[PDB]
Amino acid sequence: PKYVKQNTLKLAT
Amino acid sequence: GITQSPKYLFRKEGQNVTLSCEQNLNHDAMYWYRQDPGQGLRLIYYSQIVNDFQKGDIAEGYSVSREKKESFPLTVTSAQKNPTAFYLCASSSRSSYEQYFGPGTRLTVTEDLKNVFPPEVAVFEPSEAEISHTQKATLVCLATGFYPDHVELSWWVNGKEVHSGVCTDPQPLKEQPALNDSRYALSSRLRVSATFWQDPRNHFRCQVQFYGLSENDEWTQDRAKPVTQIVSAEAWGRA
Amino acid sequence: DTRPRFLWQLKFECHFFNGTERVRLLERCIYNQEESVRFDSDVGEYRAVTELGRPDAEYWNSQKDLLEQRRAAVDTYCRHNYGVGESFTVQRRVEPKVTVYPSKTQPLQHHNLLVCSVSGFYPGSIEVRWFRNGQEEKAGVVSTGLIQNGDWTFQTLVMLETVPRSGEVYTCQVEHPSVTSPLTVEWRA
Amino acid sequence: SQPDPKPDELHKSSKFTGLMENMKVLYDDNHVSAINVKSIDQFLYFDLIYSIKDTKLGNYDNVRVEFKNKDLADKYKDKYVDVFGANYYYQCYFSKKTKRKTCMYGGVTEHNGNQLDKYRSITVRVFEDGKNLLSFDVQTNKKKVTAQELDYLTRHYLVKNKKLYEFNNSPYETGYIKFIENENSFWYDMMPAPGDKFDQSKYLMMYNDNKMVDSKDVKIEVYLTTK
Amino acid sequence: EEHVIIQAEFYLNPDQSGEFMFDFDGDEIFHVDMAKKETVWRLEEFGRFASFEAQGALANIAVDKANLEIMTKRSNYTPITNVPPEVTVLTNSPVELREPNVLICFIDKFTPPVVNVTWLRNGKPVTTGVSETVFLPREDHLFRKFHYLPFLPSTEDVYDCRVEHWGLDEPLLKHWEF
Amino acid sequence: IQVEQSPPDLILQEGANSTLRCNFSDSVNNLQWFHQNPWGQLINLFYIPSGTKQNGRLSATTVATERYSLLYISSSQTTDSGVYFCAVDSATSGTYKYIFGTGTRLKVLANIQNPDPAVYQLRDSKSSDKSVCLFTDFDSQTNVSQSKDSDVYITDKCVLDMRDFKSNSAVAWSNKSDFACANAFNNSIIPEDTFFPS
Repeated sequence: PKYVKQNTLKLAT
Repeated sequence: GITQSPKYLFRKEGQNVTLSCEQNLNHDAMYWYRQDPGQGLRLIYYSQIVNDFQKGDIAEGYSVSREKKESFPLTVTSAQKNPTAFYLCASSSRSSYEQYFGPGTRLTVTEDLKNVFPPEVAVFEPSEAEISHTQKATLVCLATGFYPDHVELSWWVNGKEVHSGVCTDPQPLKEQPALNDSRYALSSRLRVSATFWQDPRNHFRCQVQFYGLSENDEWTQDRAKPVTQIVSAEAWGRA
Repeated sequence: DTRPRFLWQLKFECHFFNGTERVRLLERCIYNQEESVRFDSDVGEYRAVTELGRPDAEYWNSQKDLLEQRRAAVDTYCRHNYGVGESFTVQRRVEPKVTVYPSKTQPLQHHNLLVCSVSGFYPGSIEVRWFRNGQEEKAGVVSTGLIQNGDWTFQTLVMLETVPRSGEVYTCQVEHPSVTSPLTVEWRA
Repeated sequence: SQPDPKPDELHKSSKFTGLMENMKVLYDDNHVSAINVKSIDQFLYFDLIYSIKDTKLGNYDNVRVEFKNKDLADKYKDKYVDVFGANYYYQCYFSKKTKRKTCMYGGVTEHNGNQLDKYRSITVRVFEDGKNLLSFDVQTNKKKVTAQELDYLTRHYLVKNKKLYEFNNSPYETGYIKFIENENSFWYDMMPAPGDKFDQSKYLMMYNDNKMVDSKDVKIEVYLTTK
Repeated sequence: EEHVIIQAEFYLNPDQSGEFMFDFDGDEIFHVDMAKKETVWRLEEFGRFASFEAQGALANIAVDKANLEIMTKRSNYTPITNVPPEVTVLTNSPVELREPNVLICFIDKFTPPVVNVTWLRNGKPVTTGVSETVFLPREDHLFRKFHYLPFLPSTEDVYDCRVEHWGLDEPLLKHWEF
Repeated sequence: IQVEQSPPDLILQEGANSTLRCNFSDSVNNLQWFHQNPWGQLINLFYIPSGTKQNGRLSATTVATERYSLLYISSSQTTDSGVYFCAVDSATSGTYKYIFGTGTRLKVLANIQNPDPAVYQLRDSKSSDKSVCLFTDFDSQTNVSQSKDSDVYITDKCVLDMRDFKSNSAVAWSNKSDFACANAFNNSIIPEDTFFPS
């Protein structure tokens, strides 16, 4: 049983 | 894109061979697979990034290198029991995650070099009954009794290569499916208009690019050395 | 240290309604104290909270594969992590320690508070009932509420306003999912 | 100063089922090497970002140098330093203030209060099962040299000549590098942790303390056992 | 409404500090130590049933740093407003003359997430067997923190919880005694 | 970890629609859909770990909870022929450890509007000892089978070069004296309207 994380998105430049 | 050099490889039992894989797509993840005739893809080794190495299903007898983010070569050692396979290299996208495959490399390994033979290329002229009935001429080129299955067939008309009406087999078929070191055979068809064949001026040639032995390989047998040669058979227009 | 401070917060909230039946994913982008950009599974797309969150929502809504991943995250991320921790988070049961004692040293005929100290329990769902010689007393119930210790334990102080006559028996009934029968601790005046 | 390893303290290569190539690449021909450099950026309170361009292969533009505490990061924050040590690419994450990158632990010595005219040679004594095997010299152009720099140079020779780390495993069961300085001594485990996977960042983490030793008084010995 | 699982992530400048943490109904499941790169669970029991790749958490903090730089320039360098913390001192179980207990210092409703908490005994600081929790998230986007102290209940000793924050003009002290 | 593709073999007509299924034993983070051409080149069709995607005539759908993936091919073209692969990256062990399935063998039959079955005796080569028979212009419904005699070699189907339309053709050859075009395709189910010239 592994915990899954959510990837952070880069903001608009 | 992804490149795999060379297209066809041949080495004898005991010898070590390095298979090249290069990509300019700037991908970090690189993969190595092997495909057996009629089977699926089996993972050998994979690299997620430069200096990273991960195991697969059929890992034993193989070794990989990753010094740069562009190249990832696969080395086949004498430890591998069955090295004769169609090796495929892949590269996964960093943003799209799409796995992209290269052209592939056909490797053949045998214990005895006497099993190596060049192809027996022959062109068979179309029947007079076909020209009178269907009003079309079908030329058949046959490359028989060759080992390994490394052949590149191409039709040539008046010195120029043609692809229109060319029906060539995708893979060479075994003459004897029971034998392991069996000789291969390849078939091809060239269909052209009736009047074109009736023109003697038109010259037809069937080119077969065979990949066999090199200058480094030692040959003792009385017969000609089966090296990387071009075996051709010619056809002439008749009425 | 007089230099200013700047904070960036990112929260991925997985809301579970009636076990697993309804799952809601809430992505929150917070600058300092004000929330700028957010994603809701009920909405299906990124919606700007403030004026600063407006270019981020437009940039993320343009790519169909970013939205598809966030939409599928209710199963691949929310429902996945729920089952992983189910044995120690949802199904966590700790028996509470019930103690009944008077607040201050006071004799008979005069008022005093009966402290029913309930500590070290999980989950927070608890029912504390007061009894005066078998009969339920609903008036004069002073509760400190539910206090979270932080170490996966809860504590509550339920106090009853009473005037002890002579030999009155005061019982504190504690109902918790960890126990099949309610825990009862009696105190004699 | 530090006690010698216990009968079961040392990591066994037989217990490791992964690939020894991930360990070999750290002590191969490639390493981060820079003379007189200052930190351009800072990712976290315990690390420093240096702009070192890879000229040998061209795999990195910026190098992340991590430390055990905040005090070590603030010490080499502005001062012009010399960077040396083994670098990793997998699980290496950081962002520079407004592309190809690499990460490493410690291995920093001040440029002003160091440097030598002649290359100082340090003798290495390699032992196979407690018995003498071979001896070689390690050269350096500095007085105060990091433990990482000497560990890398010693392993690089043993990989090239005696073949310490191969592709699949190692010809030696256990191994440890010993650094002796007059009365004080310390050691690092050479073999990877037991399992089917090797973590480059977790292993290289032992250099976060940034331990420095004087070249004039340093003595180095290697102890390894056969299968 | 019934059960909420929160993936709390933050980054503070110019301190250059980050935090990756998983929440369950206010209670922390685990947090990733940025320095040693390991998954440190709230309770030892949790690590036996589940696992998490700690190295991956740093990749999220890497984007969190770049995103803060974008938001700072866009807001024209607007700083955070210092919120004073709410300090409460409680006990793990009802006090007994011989039985040991733990003193809980609840630091609630505060921002930025940087606080100096010191346990005081008769005016002198105590560090013997001290245990603390990492910065917990809040629905109002503020922070929560817990500080524990194992002590022997005695009628001669007094306790104080020193709390230092920018939201306070002077350091706050919360008293407890028998 | 375990990938099973259904059907193992599929025979379609030109302009026909059919769905290809891929079933996996564990939860996947990344999924890939491939098309290996008769030469061996794997063409990446879709990256579909979840949702629905469209790429020309082809369409793909994946359900992570249900643990399966579908691949719809509308209006079948002759070039679509080959082997279709389904690569999956399991969450149980390792990231990007793509495991390929058994594969779906597709044979798109090109519709022959004007069929004219005939077995011709090709003019023998002056350098070759082999006698060659040619079975051409036959409809896609008739199947070519291998000879019972081990010395007789029959090629089932050839692949048209990537550059004009083609008709169905089969080549048979043998070194033996007993070989003749009338008995060359005896094991194969040849149509009754086949032309045999004297």
